[PDB]
Amino acid sequence: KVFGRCELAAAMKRHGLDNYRGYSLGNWVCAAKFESNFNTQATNRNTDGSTDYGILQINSRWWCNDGRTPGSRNLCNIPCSALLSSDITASVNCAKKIVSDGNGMNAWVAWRNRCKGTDVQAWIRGCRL
Ligand SMILES: [Cl-]
Ligand SMILES: [Cl-]
Ligand code: NA
Ligand code: NA
Repeated sequence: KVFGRCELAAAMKRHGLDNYRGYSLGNWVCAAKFESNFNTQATNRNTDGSTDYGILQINSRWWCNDGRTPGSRNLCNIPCSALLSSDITASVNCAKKIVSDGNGMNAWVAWRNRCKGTDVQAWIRGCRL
């Protein structure tokens, strides 16, 4: 599924991401825009052989099992394919674990380079939340 900006904001809000670990909603929307262009089916392969999955581009080196990333962990305890669902629950629940791991949203390189230090509230302006 390709979400609209406000539709995604609402879904993330219902799933408890608004101010989760002090990151306001616009941060999560901004990260999703630049990671996946709001497409839940996005995948991208990394040089190390790991793959990033879903709206928030969660990596198979640490967080999910795809059966093809040798020596990897599965800290969210989920198949990576679950991250591609139109239902964002699994992505959101895993993202809460990642953002809690010490580095905050800096775990998402697109957030650090494209969102951090910008007016992120612009990403939810106009939305009915
Ligand atoms: Cl694997
Ligand atoms: Cl980037
Ligand atoms: Na994801
Ligand atoms: Na893995």
